[PDB]
Formats: sequence, structure tokens, C-alpha cells
Amino acid sequence: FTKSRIPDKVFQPKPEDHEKYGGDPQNPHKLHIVTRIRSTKRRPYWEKDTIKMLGLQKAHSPQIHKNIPSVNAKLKVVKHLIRIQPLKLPQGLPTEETMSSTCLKSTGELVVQWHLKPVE
Amino acid sequence: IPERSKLKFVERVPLKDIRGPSTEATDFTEGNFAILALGGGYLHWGHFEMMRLTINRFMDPKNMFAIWRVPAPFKPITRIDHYVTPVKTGCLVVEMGGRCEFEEVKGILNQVAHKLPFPAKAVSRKTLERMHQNQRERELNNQNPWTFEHIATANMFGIRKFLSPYDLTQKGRYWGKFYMPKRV
RNA sequence: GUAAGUUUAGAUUAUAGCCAAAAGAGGGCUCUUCUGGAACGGAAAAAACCUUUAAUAGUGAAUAAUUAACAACUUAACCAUUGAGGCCUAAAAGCAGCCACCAAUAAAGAAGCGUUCAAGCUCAACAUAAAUCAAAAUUCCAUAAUUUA
RNA sequence: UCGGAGAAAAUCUCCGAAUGAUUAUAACCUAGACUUACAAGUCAAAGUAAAAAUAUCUUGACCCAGAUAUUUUGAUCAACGGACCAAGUUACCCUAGGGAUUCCUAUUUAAGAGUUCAUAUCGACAAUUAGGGACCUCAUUGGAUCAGGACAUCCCAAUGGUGUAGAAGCUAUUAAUGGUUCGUUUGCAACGAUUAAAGUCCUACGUGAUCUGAGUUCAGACCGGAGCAAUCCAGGUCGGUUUCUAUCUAUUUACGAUUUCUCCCAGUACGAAAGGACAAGAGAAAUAGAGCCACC
Ligand SMILES: [Mg+2]
Ligand SMILES: [Mg+2]
Ligand SMILES: [Mg+2]
Ligand SMILES: [Mg+2]
Ligand SMILES: [Mg+2]
Ligand SMILES: [Mg+2]
Ligand SMILES: [Mg+2]
Ligand SMILES: [Mg+2]
Ligand SMILES: [Mg+2]
Ligand SMILES: [Mg+2]
Ligand SMILES: [Mg+2]
Ligand SMILES: [Mg+2]
Ligand SMILES: [Mg+2]
Ligand SMILES: [Mg+2]
Ligand SMILES: [Mg+2]
Repeated sequence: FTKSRIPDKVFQPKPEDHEKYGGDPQNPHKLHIVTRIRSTKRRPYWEKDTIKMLGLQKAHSPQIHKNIPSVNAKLKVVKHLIRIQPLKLPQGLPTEETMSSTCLKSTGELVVQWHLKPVE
Repeated sequence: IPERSKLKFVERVPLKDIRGPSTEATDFTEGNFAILALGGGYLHWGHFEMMRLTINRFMDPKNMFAIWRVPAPFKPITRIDHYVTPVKTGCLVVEMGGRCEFEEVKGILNQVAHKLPFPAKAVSRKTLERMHQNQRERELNNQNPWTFEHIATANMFGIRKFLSPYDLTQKGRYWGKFYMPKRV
């Protein structure tokens, strides 16, 4: 049992894949939302290390990571233990005023105005 | 009709060998009817005699002929007690041909196949072609999105912890010395 | 991406593992290397399989794994015409045996078989109508159950 | 102990060394490294000195003793990290502990057997993810009592087939019902006389806090064979002490029968004769179970 190298074809999407997941092959998203959803117990030690490097020690708690190849390379190692979701900014990036009023939704949207009131 | 229609004699004295898909004797050469190995097994000289005696007696020299499609026993066995000829699933053990239909040779070939050390079947050129066509047809029209190769190759689910390195090549069709036809 | 690492000083204990999975080497076992494990949950009971970041109070909540699962494909009722084809066994009849592989016809070669051989019981013709697979030893051992989205 | 070759680095497959001859005689000093637990072991620029560059080819510490006039030499210490120098035997034994106590058979196939005829009865090659059993050497199980259970059936019972005329048999299905003897020589068998039959196995030899003979196996003693002896042998033989008051669990108060022979049918059916049935029906015993005492 040794580390495996996945064929490059796995990470080359198909036209229907873009339709299903609703992601444009151009203007790719910038930030990942990564959550660990399985345990590192009974997994090889290299998988254990990458999980600690990425900060996913606690399960079901989301961490933000750069959508850059070096980060992606580690994520591919632990692809089976995590869920990757594209961070969305419906109302734009938070500013100094809106830093204290943010909330990350389950949908993947970081809203900058969080009122806890009926939409009305 | 070849002059030496009858099967020739075989000399008594000259793990992966049977653990994968065959690469030899998989195609009809001269005959139209032959016995197809459906599993991995060792053919010792005793099996060779049964094939030789049974086939030779029934076949008609005027209209029938036969040939051997496997080498003579060469692999040593120790308690050098005797030598066994290895065979892989998909191999054609013996080939028959002549101005006869398959139905005539079905009974003898099937009877001979039953007594072989490994599962086997009697297949003509048409039947072997049909089997391959059905295999390809099943793969193309399969309605299961997931397949063994994609999960294993992509290491989805952390599966390769439980898989052997050879499993990726076989793709689940072959387990140990057994061949699973329906398994796509 | 991340927070560890080298050197200096001090110091014991340890030096017999266990089981699963993977590749080899000897020859089922037995050596060698690589990976994981040590539930309070599930697999029945279950150190070693799967789910599980530590340990706290709460008469809250969302979830993970989760011994269960739904045999497999045409006879119908009919009709059968010689010089015994020769020769090795008197002579060998579709037909002891061997070789020709035979005769007209609307239509028939001799299939089993019968025959010392021919007895002939009568297959195929003519002539009529339709037609390969996938859940032994104390005393059985949860109970039951085919359809409500 | 170390070195060379393969397996290919864990144990296996093979060869050699405890040097050998050749020789230009191969100096001193000193960066950086290899290897390595320690110890030992490797390679080497620069500088200097000799000469007129070169050593080529294929291994044992410390101590302690020496030899020369600083220089040197001492191991089948080979159990090869090496005790300066020590062997047998014990069944007379002891203490501290650790352990243990091919051939069937059932399926599938069917050349050949069976005058003819594969499968009445069988049967080659094989098929079952099928069930059981260096030159020499060798060591728990009977019986008694009481039995529980399996069925892969030994007898009793119901049937299919036959190369089943009857009678005897053969083969297969079904069935676990009750039964399945007494002795002789025996140490494992070997026989005698019977029976309807004297089944095959499982229960930790089923069962030693129920009993008993061996064996394991010793303290004594002989032969035979070893060894200088003590002793020894998986070689003989004769002799030879294991006790237990039951604390717990469990258990201690009915049944509705098996087999054999004779008689009859009938010396008939059958059959050339020889020989010789079935069912139906009646009567005797044997054993087991449950009781009883008029007689003996
Ligand atoms: Mg050193
Ligand atoms: Mg120099
Ligand atoms: Mg020593
Ligand atoms: Mg030593
Ligand atoms: Mg004595
Ligand atoms: Mg009993
Ligand atoms: Mg039975
Ligand atoms: Mg007792
Ligand atoms: Mg008592
Ligand atoms: Mg004495
Ligand atoms: Mg005595
Ligand atoms: Mg006495
Ligand atoms: Mg004695
Ligand atoms: Mg009592
Ligand atoms: Mg009667």
C-alpha cells in the first residue's frame, strides 16, 4: 500500500459537468470552502498530515483556502475525506464596516448583512 | 483435410501463470469448433490422454480433423513428481474442424470439457464472436453510472487501501483464478 | 500549505508483541518489507473489521457506520416404391465384413434397427397444420411479514 | 569467524581464506571524507624527502611474556569480541522457575465388461468450491456399571429394479422403532458354538470425588548389548502404597410389548424335476416392563 498518483483525466471536466454543477470553465472561483466529513483514523499517515496542514482537524467546520495549484495538490490527497464548495460573495467582499456582520450560508454564500429578520 | 487428422501424442516428460486474462490461443487458427477455457487451471498429462483418446475415437478421418492449441507439460511440480501445463481463462485448449456442423461436435467437446480440471465450454467461431459482442454490448449500454475502473483508478472513497495493485488492470472481471463473465 | 527543526547539557526504561490488508521469498505454514487498528456505536456475543479529534453538566438537535437479500425458453401425426448394390464367410438385401455410396419416378438415402442374409418393427422425403442465463452426533432456534406514496 | 557467486535485502543454493608467489622495495607528514553501537577497518589533495612516477595481482583485542638498540616478534585464543589453566554420569537425586499434562465414501462423465445389450450388477482417463482415514531412529488404552445421541440401517417393518419361474439372492429408495449372545487362546488378534441380527460412529479410554487391569515408569534385582568406570538401552524379565465426611448446580414416584419357532393354508401356487412360497388364521415360548406369594 503506497501513495497513488491519479490520472490527469480525472480532473478534466466535461461539457455536461459544467451544466450539472453550474460552474463556468472561465472566470474560475477564487476561494474554496473545505470541510472534513470523514475521520483520519484508519487512514495512512500522509493523509493524516495533510489534514493538519490544511487546518481541517475538526469535522464539519469550514476552512477557507486558495484555489491555487499548490493548495489544490494537497486537497487532491485528501479528496475523499473532505467536501469542497466554491465560496460565493453575493454582496461583494466584506469591508471594514461589514466585517462584524457577516455570515457564511450552507449554500456557499458569505452574506455581509445578517439581520435575522423576515425577508418581507 | 490434414493427413494427420488424429490428435498427436504428448510427452509426459519434456502463481500468476493462471491468474489473469489469457493472451495466447484466444483466436481460431484452422478449425471452426474448439473448447474454450472459462477459468484458470493446470492440465496434467492425465487430462491430455482423456482429450486425445476421446476425441480421436469419435472423429471421422475422412471429414474431421483436430490439432492441439496448448504446449506440452513443462512446469515442474515437487512434493519433480510431474509437470503441468498452465492455462489461463479464455484459452482454446483444443481446436477441431472439418466439413461438419457444430451440433455434431457439441456432445463430444462438451463431454471432454466437463472432465477438464477447470471450467470450460465448447464454442464455435460464431459462438465465440457472439460472446465478445455481448460483452461489448453490455459495457456500452450499462445504465450504472459507476464502474469498477473509475472508482479504483481515481481512488474514490479511499478504495485502494482495500485493493491489490493488479486489481486496477483486471477491473474486477477476474478475482483470483476465477473469471466473472457478467461482471462488466 | 503550514510550525516545527538542528545543536548543547542530563536521564532512565525498553531490546519477546497481537490481528487485519498488500507485495514478495522459501516451501497450508513459515520468514521479509509497506499500511492500519486497540469504542463507550455497528457487525449477534466480537482486543485487531467499519464509524469515531480530547472530557464536562443539560428531560435539546442534526448526523456516521449499521446480517441482511428479493425457478429463469420446438414433434404435431402422418409415410416408407429395385436390379440381395457388390465381395470373403452358401449368398450377404439401407444394412455379417469391406468398397461403390446406388434404381425410375409427383416422391425415398438408405437413419435407428431388423436380419443366418431377406424376416423388415419403420427415420428423412412426398403428401399436411403450427413451431441460454441473473437469488452427524444434549434440544429446531427471536417472533413474524409479499405493497400507504 | 571472515570473503566470493545466485536466490534478488530474512533462510536457502555454491566456491574459497586463516595466503600465495612476483617484484621497481612502496618514506615521512597532513586538508577533506567513506564505513561504524563501541572496537577494528577504508580513500586521499597539498607540503617535505628519497629516487628518476609504480608495488602489482589474485585475517585475533587487552594483559603478559620475549628479541635485538630504538626497532620488533608471539594463537585452528577457529567456541574465531578471545575465561591463563577443568571431563563423564545420576532411574538416589535436589532447589528456583517455565511449559505442557494412498485409501475409501457420496455425486458427474462412460471407453470398455456383461454371448447380444453402457448404466440388471459394474467399469478406464479423468471431473466435485466433495466428505473421512549427515549413517541410524521412535512413543495413552482394555474391562465393569450406567449408558445419552447421530443414521452413513446389522436385524425387525414398507417398497422400486433385475440376467427376479418358485426358493435363495443382488441393487436402490424409505424408516432411528426396539433389539443387537456366550466362551477359548490371547495381547492385539486368533478361533469355537449360537442368533432375526451379533450395525458403524459421536459423547475429553462418554463415564477413575463409581470400581478395576495394563501403559506412561521411577527406588531393589537379573540376563543380552554397550562404556575405562559411574552408569546406560525407548532391548528382555520378576517385585513394587493415591486419599477425599458433597458446600453449590443437576438429578432421585405411572402407563397403553418387542422378537422367534411350530401348526394351518399346504408338499399346495410355481416348477421338467430337484425343490418349494405370500397374505390371511390359530398356538407355543424367549426377553423386557409392571406386579404378586395359592403352590414350589
Ligand atoms: Mg570507531
Ligand atoms: Mg602529494
Ligand atoms: Mg563465546
Ligand atoms: Mg563470538
Ligand atoms: Mg534401578
Ligand atoms: Mg442408548
Ligand atoms: Mg435413512
Ligand atoms: Mg469423574
Ligand atoms: Mg462420596
Ligand atoms: Mg541401585
Ligand atoms: Mg509385576
Ligand atoms: Mg509378592
Ligand atoms: Mg514392572
Ligand atoms: Mg446432597
Ligand atoms: Mg401364513
